[PDB]
Amino acid sequence: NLFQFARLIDAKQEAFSFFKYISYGCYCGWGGQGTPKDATDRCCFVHDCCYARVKGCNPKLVEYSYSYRTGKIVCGGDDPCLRAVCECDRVAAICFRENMNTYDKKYMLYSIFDCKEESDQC
Amino acid sequence: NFFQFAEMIVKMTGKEAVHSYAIYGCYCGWGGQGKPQDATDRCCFVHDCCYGTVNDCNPKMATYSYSFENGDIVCGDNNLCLKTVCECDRAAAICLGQNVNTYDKNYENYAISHCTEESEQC
Repeated sequence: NLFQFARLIDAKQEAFSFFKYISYGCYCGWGGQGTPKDATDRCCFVHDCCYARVKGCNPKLVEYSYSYRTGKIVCGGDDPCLRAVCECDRVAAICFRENMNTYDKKYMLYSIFDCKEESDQC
Repeated sequence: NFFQFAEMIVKMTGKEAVHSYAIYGCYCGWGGQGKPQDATDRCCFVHDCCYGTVNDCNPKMATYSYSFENGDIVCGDNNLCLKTVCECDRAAAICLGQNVNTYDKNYENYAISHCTEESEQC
């Protein structure tokens, strides 16, 4: 679930370093269209497009088991469905890390005059 | 998608559901763990199942057609799945409307210590 996603994102970055994705660009949080605006945004796309691969269980209501050891989100769980999800948060959380420098507030809380493009499919 | 879903709540409850609901109860925003804290919550909860069950398309990606005509929100996609993502969001924005008074300004921007509980099945 997204609680854990808020949690894993913070591990490489700082605590609460997630309010900036509640609504960022075309995909980070409220959104879902018009092709990315930058690296950051794509992680929010690749992450979206990741849950869709989840065969079986749902990603938003599913709590998985995980531990952050010496700077490595290790997904230690014996259920492929659940494990998967964790991995969508691990890969992404690591993504936004390195891409917090291409960051620009002018991609915050946006609408349909920036993401009306030819909506890239997963 | 949320872009589409936000504009729907924001068209039944004043002009910006994006906030009050970006993180409310246990199932409104960046969460989804535990048991619904109230109306708005049983809603935010019931929304994600509704989303969950759509297995044909991608609820988070689907761009459906709708219109707010007469004070009633109508869905215009025939694609039996696209007609659903809308119906879910649609009902959702009616759910969040008729219960705006139960809204407890004390449940937004939630932790999870208050939801570390069971993520009720659906």
